[PDB]
Amino acid sequence: KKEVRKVRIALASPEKIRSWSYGEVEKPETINYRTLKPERDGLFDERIFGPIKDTKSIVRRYRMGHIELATPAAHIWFVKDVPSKIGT
Amino acid sequence: MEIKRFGRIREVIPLPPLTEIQVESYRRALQADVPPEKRENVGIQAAFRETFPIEEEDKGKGGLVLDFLEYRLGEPPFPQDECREKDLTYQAPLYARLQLIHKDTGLIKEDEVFLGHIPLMTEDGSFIINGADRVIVSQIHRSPGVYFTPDPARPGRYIASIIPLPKRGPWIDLEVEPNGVVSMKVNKRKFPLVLLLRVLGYDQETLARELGAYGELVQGLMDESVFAMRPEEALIRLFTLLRPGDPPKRDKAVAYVYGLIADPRRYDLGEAGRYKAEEKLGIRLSGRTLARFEDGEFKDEVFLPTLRYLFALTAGVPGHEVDDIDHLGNRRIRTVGELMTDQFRVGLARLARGVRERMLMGSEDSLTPAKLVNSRPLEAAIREFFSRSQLSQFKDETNPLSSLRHKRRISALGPGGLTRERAGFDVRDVHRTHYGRICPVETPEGANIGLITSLAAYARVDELGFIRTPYRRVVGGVVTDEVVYMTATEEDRYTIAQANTPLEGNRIAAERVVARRKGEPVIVSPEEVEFMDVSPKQVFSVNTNLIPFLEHDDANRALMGSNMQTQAVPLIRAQAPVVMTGLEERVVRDSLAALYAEEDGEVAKVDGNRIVVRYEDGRLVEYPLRRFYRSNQGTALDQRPRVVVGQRVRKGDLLADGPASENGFLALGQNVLVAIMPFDGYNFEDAIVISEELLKRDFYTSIHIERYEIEARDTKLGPERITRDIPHLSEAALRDLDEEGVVRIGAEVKPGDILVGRTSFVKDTSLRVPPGEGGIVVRTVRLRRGDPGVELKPGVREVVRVYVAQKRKLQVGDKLANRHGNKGVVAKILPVEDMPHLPDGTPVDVILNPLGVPSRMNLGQILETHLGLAGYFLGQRYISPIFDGAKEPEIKELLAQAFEVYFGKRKGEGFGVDKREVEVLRRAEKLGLVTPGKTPEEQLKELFLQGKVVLYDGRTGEPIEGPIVVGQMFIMKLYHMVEDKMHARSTGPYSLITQQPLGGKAQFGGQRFGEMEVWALEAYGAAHTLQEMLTLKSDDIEGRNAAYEAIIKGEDVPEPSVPESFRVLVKELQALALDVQTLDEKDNPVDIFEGLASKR
Amino acid sequence: AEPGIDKLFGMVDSKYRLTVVVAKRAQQLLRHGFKNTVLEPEERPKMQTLEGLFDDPNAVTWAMKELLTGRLVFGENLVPEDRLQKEMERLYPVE
Amino acid sequence: GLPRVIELFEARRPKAKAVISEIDGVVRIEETEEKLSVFVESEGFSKEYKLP
Amino acid sequence: DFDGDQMAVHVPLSSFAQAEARIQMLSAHNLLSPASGEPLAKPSRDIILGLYYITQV
Amino acid sequence: MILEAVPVLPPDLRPMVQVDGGRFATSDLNDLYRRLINRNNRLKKLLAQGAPEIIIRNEKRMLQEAVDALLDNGRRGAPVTNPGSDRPLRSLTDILSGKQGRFRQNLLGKRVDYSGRSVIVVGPQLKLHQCGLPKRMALELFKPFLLKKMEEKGIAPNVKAARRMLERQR
Amino acid sequence: LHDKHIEIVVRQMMKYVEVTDPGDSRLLEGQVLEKWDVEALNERLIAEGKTPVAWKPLLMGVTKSALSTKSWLSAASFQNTTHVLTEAAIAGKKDELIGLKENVILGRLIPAGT
Ligand SMILES: [Mg+2]
Repeated sequence: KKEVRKVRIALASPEKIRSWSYGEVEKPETINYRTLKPERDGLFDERIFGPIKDTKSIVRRYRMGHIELATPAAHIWFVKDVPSKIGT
Repeated sequence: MEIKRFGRIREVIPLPPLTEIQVESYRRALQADVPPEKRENVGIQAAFRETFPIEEEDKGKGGLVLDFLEYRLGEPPFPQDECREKDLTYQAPLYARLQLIHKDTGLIKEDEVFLGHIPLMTEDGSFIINGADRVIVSQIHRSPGVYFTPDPARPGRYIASIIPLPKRGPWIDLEVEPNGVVSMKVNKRKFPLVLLLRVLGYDQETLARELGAYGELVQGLMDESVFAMRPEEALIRLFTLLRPGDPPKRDKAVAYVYGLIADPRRYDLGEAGRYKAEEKLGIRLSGRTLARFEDGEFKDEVFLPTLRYLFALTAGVPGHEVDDIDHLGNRRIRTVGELMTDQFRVGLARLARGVRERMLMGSEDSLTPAKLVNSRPLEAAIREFFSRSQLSQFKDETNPLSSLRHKRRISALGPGGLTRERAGFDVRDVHRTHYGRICPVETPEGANIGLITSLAAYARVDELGFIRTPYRRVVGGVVTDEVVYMTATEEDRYTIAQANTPLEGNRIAAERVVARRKGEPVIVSPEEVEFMDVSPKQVFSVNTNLIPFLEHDDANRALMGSNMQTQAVPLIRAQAPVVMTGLEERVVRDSLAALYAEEDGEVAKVDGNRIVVRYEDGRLVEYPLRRFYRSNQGTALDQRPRVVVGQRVRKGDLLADGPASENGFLALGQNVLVAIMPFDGYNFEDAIVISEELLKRDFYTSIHIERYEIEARDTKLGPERITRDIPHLSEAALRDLDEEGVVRIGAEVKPGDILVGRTSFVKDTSLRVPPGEGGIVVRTVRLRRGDPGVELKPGVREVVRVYVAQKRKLQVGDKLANRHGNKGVVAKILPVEDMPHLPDGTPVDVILNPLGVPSRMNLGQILETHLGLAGYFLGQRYISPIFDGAKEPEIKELLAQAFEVYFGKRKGEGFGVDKREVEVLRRAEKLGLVTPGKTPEEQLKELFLQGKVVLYDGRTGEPIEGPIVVGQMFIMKLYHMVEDKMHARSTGPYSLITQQPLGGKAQFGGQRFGEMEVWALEAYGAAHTLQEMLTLKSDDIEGRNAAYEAIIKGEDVPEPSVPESFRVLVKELQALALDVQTLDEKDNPVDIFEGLASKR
Repeated sequence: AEPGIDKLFGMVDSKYRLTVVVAKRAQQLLRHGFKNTVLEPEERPKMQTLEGLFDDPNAVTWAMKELLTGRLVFGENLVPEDRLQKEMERLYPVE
Repeated sequence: GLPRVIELFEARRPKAKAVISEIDGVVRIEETEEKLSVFVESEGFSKEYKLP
Repeated sequence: DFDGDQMAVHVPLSSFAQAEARIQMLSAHNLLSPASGEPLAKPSRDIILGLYYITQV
Repeated sequence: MILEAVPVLPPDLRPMVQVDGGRFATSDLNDLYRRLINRNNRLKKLLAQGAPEIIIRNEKRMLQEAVDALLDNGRRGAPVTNPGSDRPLRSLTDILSGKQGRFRQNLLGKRVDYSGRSVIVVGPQLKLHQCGLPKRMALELFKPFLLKKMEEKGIAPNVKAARRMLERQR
Repeated sequence: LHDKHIEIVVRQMMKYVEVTDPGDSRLLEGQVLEKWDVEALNERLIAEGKTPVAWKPLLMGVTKSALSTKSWLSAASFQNTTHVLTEAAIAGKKDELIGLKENVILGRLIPAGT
């Protein structure tokens, strides 16, 4: 019910990644051309995101999962930045 | 209607044909029109010789000598008419004869290959690309030569430069840094020029003898005597100066690159570089550019002159050696044929690449025909230039005059290198050289103002984009009727006398006469002019010269009027101006609207679509007559039948006047009696008030032609059948769709009426009548899978074309303007019952708001008002040269004549003056407008000679205080372009990716809302209205439909949510490493996604 | 343009407050059925083709007129919203 | 004209800049042929201004 | 002017939106220039001329 | 500061729309997500299978490069879709930026439906308090209110019978 | 035109000064003056201990003055949301809902009007 009077930008912890994440996608299976349903828990699994059918798919468009890289990754910006924040 | 021409100037020569520019360019581009042995080699043969000779001499086995002998293309594969009916392109297949030789004995010669199906130029000049024809445009640029400018930073010292084109190729730059530097840059890097001179064959001793003979900086080249003692070694040292990681041992490796073909420009030898060379610096041009490779040594008859030039201009004054950048004389023009030939050469070069690879891959010599030849590359390249090149576009099919003007106008911009959009301020101002060269009033106003203009009407290109203009030779006190088309540069060499000067024949009539010495007014004796202005006409382009009384009008709106002259739509009724310039005959002559009888003869038959003539030669030929032909914009196209059967017509006799010709005369728009007076509010600023009669009479109307089209496809979901079926509800509207899929012809159409039936996946998916207006069905085309010569695109199961016609009468919102510049839009047509009427029942057609003229600077319009008013009673026309034409003395003469006519017949009616006339005349005396004591007859006559007279109201019938000038004004209806039509959509479609409403073919479409509009809303406290706009009327499908339903039941609309694009951007932020938290009044997260984000 | 706009201006501290008040009153007339009026019976907005303007051709005129009357009292924060709406809904079957 | 206000809003260096009095004193110019040397001279010191 | 240029139009929908539009966006309500205090409804040339002519002596 | 648990866009956000006949138009994010998944998958496999250190560092480079490309295409080479077009897939940076990007798109919202435009004519009779309106535009505009009223009257049986009644000029 | 407008224009263009005496933060920092006298009150009025934030008012190009801005929303507007948000994230950024632009992208009512 509160009206937004401020916005706040902050970094995210992978733990925080999970803090919202609705599971993880692990094999990139959009859909079979026969079966046009989200094939697996893949990049569009209904459960990870939400019911495709009417709460309708809005929750899908809002609920988000994560993907865990075995090898950690680096935010390209923080180095590619003209001042490479990490390198500085 | 006798023609009273007032201007008395002996035009020694007539106007030349207009559009040859586009013909010859193409015509001269293709010498194939004559025997390939004909000397014309520009275009085709030049590209052959440049790129045909593909040699692999020593690479494995070489000796590949594929030599061109003879080319030709002489067939349009299908007729232009068919090339429209089917969207086929009018072309000719060009065969290039070629013979292959090798180091081995044996000469395989594959003669003919249809390499190039090059579109053939239409008689007009346009080319049929796909069903329709386009037109190419020419441009301006820097003439390729040698030019000189003081050093931008170093003002004391200047610099010289040589400009070879194409761009790829070194740009010669020469400057002297007296500290010991002789700086020449080819592309980027400086190089001491003297080393190159020695490379060329020049010794320091002679270089100084004949160079330092007069100048001082010659010692700046003797200094490098270290490289001055090794001439040919100097070349290897040159390539050492090159640092490409390459071995300096190359006798002329890069020297050829700096020779004649590739980097040095191939500009015509003699003027293209020589004239710049012969004239400015240097004498002879042995080879267009600097080239010598026959003996390993080099010859360059330019760089020695260039350096002699630098010496001269730096030290002495052997001439006036300073080249102007913006002077037209050194600024050249480009033709279409050049583009044909350069894309042609690009295609040949690419083909040389492939044939080169294939010959070496080609094991045996039995490879000339196919293994060496494949037309795919250059053929597609020509297609790309004539279709994928932006230069050529739609042709101006507004009126024949519009077309001719468009076809004889040149711009500055083009590929961009010549000149791009952001720098024209200096170019936009009319150079002095434009005199007799460029009409500075024809340029398109706007961003591209000073960018485009029609050349001087009488001025023409002599050889190479260089305008020469007629000028009356004037010898001493004797002028010569001989006219010399002078070069702009040559123009400065003399004193050009004006044409307005009176003469007694070949001898002037004034000792003190102005002349154009070098673009200045020089008031000198008659003996000081070498040439005198042939005519004011030569001063302007064609479109300039068609407004009679230019002598009393401002250029600001003179350009406006000349431009609006192009947008005239040919009318149902074609009228010629009451006062003309004199070219309408020549206009309809050069502009092929009307038909003209070749020679003397008689009419065999004149049918509504044909005319068989029988000439005095004993022959007879028939010519089909264009009844109704659509334009680029959907207008009528007819040659008005002007000759009866068995009618003796002479040579060049107009046969059927074009769509906008009265009697072999320019006739568009109409002449209407008009009175200028500030009426209530319907002549507000430039609003025009019209009486009803011009609608009662068939006096302003045209047919507009609409060309719809649809197709059936074979969707993988199921081919989209073009059918009559609307599955769900109603068959009643299907009666109109008479045949299955296709509709019946010759019917009116209402908005939303089915046009082409069809169903997708079955799901009903068919064509309908577009919203707005449709007229009557006229034609259809049905190219199903049965493609006779058509290639329906993939997926396209079939195609269909539909033609409707709507006889558009002039209506309330229409817009009109006069030749003299003043424009406006019809404000209201008033019932002629009460509208003001003359003492004679005859009332005027249009009443204007006078306040317009004073701000405007245009008196020629009122002068024409008087002239047309006179011609009214005189029932006769006039010819007024722009400045030499009528004079106000003759104006008052005709005024007295016409008033005498009118009121002598008034008297014969048994009626002189009315009490209203007497009172108004008394009041004019009160204002002094009429001399007190003069007869009401005589003072009314003077008022008439004033061009003003009395008027009666009609509603209150009262006479009008203050006499008013009126006349028969030749007013035109401008292009009532599509912006006129309502673009008013409430509900309908939306975008795919976004939910912003977008209709179009189905529904009108949502209007652009812009940003500064929201800024204005911001200025007001428009909070929830703006919220509604951006949410209920901008993006929110759910909210917009919710408001839809609220309105449907008529209740209070719902509450818009948080901007969902906003939430989407929030989710985007969260998607990346960024985390976004909304904050409370105190620092606390506040949730936008109420329960749609928290897990569980 | 609008009657007694000067008078209402005087009774209204801020132009935007007058705007908000008028709009709130109009939407009141709308939501609870148009019977949310106080000066309707004797003098009233009236149409031209008929007396249809007695009902609600344009509510905003109704709000303006009632404001010209001292019948309505607009408080920027005058009553707790929950109870105000609750009593409106009990006491207006005009819906 | 317009570029005047343009740079008037963007803090910049005007091309035709006029030397302002660095000090609050009196003025004493040396009229040297090449360039004047105008000093804001006051009871402590004079500020050089080399006027072209 | 009347040289051909065509204008657009939209509408406020919500009762409050319409109220706000009519209130502070009415031209009959928007008289003086707020940019500077000049009135932006300056009488035009035709009416000005008519009154000058009528009131002249 | 670095990335190890990359959240995966909600499904419709990178929509896959069926164009027709079986072809699929997919927002390029998935085109990259798939590759990322493959990257990580083979990495897991080889870490289970064997340690070819040169090889392992190879898959590490491909993994990190895929991560960066997903964050941004073009910063290091120009990754694009399969053969057919050398057009780098719009990355997160591309979606959020550009002359027509997420910031450009979101802030403006250039399209209003109940809008129109056409030529004007003076209203000398008109008072400024009013406006000169040709009916035939207000017709389409107020179709909603028009149906509302003409159902408020007996003009059509229902709102939709009204739609049919008013869909024709005749 | 009444001079009110230019008054606002300049008062807004030159609303930043650069510290010369560090207080809590470094002297070499040029930003909102009003922020600066508020800080001075804090450090010496609200805070005991006269840690002076000495500054010189900043004559700043109006283009720069806009570019020299607080909210990351508008800052991320034109040049590069990448780098802008780089700073916006490196430090916990708390952008107050002030200024019409960012208020608008959020779609929240501008404070003006109603
Ligand atoms: Mg205009």
